[PDB]
Formats: sequence, C-alpha cells, structure tokens
Amino acid sequence: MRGSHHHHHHGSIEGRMICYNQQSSQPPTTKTCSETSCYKKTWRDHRGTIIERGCGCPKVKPGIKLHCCRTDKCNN
Repeated sequence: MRGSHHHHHHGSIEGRMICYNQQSSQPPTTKTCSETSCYKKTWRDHRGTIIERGCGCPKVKPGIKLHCCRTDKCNN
C-alpha cells in the first residue's frame, strides 16, 4: 500500500528526468540523467560499510548488492 510514486498532469517541454546520487557522507543530491537505469548498491571497503547510488548499471565486483530501476528517483 502506497508503494507507487506521486505524479501529475503535464503540458511543458520534455526535459531530462532528475535522478539522484546520495552517499554515506553526502546529502540527498539531484541531477539530470538518461542512462539505461538509475540505481542502489552497498558493500564493505576501507571506509567501512559504504552506501551508494547514481545514474548507470555496468557490471560490478562480487559481494556488492546491486539493484537498478529505469528512471529518476524510481530506484530510491
């Protein structure tokens, strides 16, 4: 229940979708992207357990927990 996002009526120019890229030291931070997906992933590294997201979904190193949705905040 309430799993779907909020969306509204439209009539302005088709500008790029705003993804975001927030990180375990950096605020909820936005940008325009048109990669094949926007994503979420997490692993253990020199800094400890670090938290990651950005635009794009290339192959990763083993033990990283990758997930990647098509547009904007749709991964979150």
